Amino acid sequence: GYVKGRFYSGIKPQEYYFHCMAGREGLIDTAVKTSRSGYLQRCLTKQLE
DNA sequence: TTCAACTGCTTTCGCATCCCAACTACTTTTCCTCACACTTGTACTCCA
Repeated sequence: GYVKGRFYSGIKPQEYYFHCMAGREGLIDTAVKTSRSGYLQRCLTKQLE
């Protein structure tokens, strides 16, 4: 998966497929990120009100 | 001096049995159109 191609000249189909793998690894991490810090701040602000 | 159930909490707006009907039947509603049995003379002779 070492892409020697550049976006100016376009990338080959093998290295097009690996670059779609790196494009989905960030989008799946947002998909596991539903509700994280909304209840941490509520617990602090109720005591420290 | 510990095991095991009862325990409230993850966000931030807005999105998002009874009834009905089918078709074919049979029937009622009545009103209209005539016949079927009875009877006295008259006719054709009947017996006097």
